[PDB]
Amino acid sequence: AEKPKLHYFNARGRMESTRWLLAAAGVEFEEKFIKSAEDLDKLRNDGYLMFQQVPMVEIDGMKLVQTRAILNYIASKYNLYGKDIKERALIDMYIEGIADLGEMILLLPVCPPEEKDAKLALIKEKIKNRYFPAFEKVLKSHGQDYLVGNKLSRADIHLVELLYYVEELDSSLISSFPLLKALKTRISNLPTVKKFLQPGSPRKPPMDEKSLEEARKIFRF
Amino acid sequence: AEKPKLHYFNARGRMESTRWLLAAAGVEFEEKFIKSAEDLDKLRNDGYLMFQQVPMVEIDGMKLVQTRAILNYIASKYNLYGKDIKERALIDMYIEGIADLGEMILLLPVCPPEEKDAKLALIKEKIKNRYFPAFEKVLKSHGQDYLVGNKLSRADIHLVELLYYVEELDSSLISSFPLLKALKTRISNLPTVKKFLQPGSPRKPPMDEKSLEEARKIFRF
Ligand SMILES: N[C@@H](CCC(=O)N[C@@H](CS)C(=O)NCC(=O)O)C(=O)O
Ligand SMILES: N[C@@H](CCC(=O)N[C@@H](CS)C(=O)NCC(=O)O)C(=O)O
Repeated sequence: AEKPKLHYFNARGRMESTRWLLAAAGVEFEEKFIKSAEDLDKLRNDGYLMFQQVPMVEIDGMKLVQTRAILNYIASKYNLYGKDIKERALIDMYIEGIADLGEMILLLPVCPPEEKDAKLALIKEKIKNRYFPAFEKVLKSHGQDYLVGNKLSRADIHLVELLYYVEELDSSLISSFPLLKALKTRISNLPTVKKFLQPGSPRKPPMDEKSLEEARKIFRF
Repeated sequence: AEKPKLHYFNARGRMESTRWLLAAAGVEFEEKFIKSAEDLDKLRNDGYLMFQQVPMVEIDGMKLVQTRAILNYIASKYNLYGKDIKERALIDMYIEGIADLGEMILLLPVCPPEEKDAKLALIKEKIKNRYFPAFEKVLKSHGQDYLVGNKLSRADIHLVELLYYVEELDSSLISSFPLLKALKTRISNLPTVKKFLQPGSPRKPPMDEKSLEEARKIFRF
C-alpha cells in the first residue's frame, strides 16, 4: 500500500516518537518537510489537517493528525500494542507516564527565561523520584527484557527514546536505575533501532536556537 | 463482576470524562472520594498509584491510572472504540482534538489571573474557527447521526460532554453549528445519558474557587 508519509518540520518536535516507532517496526516511510508558513497554510487550506496542526501522517488512505492517533494506529498495525485489552491497558498506563514526562522536557525551551532554571530542577526531581522508580519497578517485577508480556511493544520503544532525552538533559539521572540502563542497551541493539541510531536515518538532532527560530516563523509563536 | 471503583476528589477534574463514558455505557460504578492529603498519601503508600497520581480506577483486577489508559480500556470493553483499527484511528484523531480543547478549558481556572482575559479570547476563537468547524465538517460530510461508523462511540460521548462545558462558558459559541446542536440533542436523549444528565446522578458540577482550594490542600499545589 502507500509508504507512510510524515508531514512535519525538519526537527524532532511532536513527530519524533512516530519516526522512532516506525523505524523500530522496520517500516519504510517518507517525510515531507514544511519549510515555511506557506507550506503549512497550503496543507491547512487543502483540508489535510483536521485541526490545522501537524504532525500529520498519510497512511492507509487517511490524513491522520494527532500524535496519539498516529501512534495508536501504527502500534496496532505492526503488532506493538500488546495481545489483548489487558496488555493494552498496561501499555497505555506506562506510555501515558512517558508522555507526561516527555511533554515537560519538550516544552522546557518554551519556558520564560527566568522560570527555566526552576522548571529544570522540578523535572529532575520527578525523573529521579516519580518516573524512573515507576519504570524500574515494572522491570524488576518480572525481570524480563521487555516492559509488557515478555515481547517488544511500543512501550519499550517510547521509553528508550525518552531515556536518550533524559541523557541529554543530565547523564546521571539514570545512574541509580540499573534495569533502565540495561533496557536502553538492549533496545538500542535491536537491528532496526540500531540502524535508526546510526547516521543517515530519519532520526533528528536536538533542537538548537536556529531550528527554534524556524518553528517560530512557520507555526507563528 | 464487581463495579469499577473510581478514586478521585469529589469534583469533575480529570475523572469526569470517565464518569460520562461509564454512564453512557450503562455501567454502574462506585466512587471513593479523596477528602484529605492523608487520603492521597494512603493511596500512594499502599502502592495503588503507579505514578503517585489520580485518577485511578479499579476495574477487572487492575489499578489503572492515567486518564487515557482508563478511557481506552472502558471504550474497548463496551464496544465504543469502533469496529477495527481504521475506525479507531478516526475516533482517536477526533477525541484527541476534543482532549486538546478540553484541556484548555479544564486549566482555565488555574491560568495566571493576568493571562486569563487574553487566553479566554484565544479559546473562544479556537472553538469558533478550529474545533467546532472540524466536527461540523465530519458530520456534514457523511450526513450520519454519529461521528464514526454510523454507530455510537466514545467520540460522540466525549464531544457532547465538551459541548456542555462550552455551553457553560458561552452559550452562543455553538450557534452557527446546527449539526453539533443536533448531535447534542440526540445524544442527550439516549436513555443512559438522559439519566446521567438528570439531577441525582454522579455527574459533577462546575469547579468553583473552593473546590479548587480543596485540591491545593490535598495535592499540596
Ligand atoms: N495534540 C496535538 C498537538 C499538535 C500541535 O500542537 N502542533 C503544532 C506543531 S508541534 C502546531 O501545528 N501548531 C500550529 C497551531 O497550533 O496552529 C498533537 O499531539 O498532535
Ligand atoms: N496525565 C495524567 C495527569 C494526572 C494528574 O495530573 N493528576 C493530578 C490530579 S488531577 C495529581 O494526582 N496530582 C498530584 C501530583 O501530581 O503529585 C492523567 O491524565 O491521569
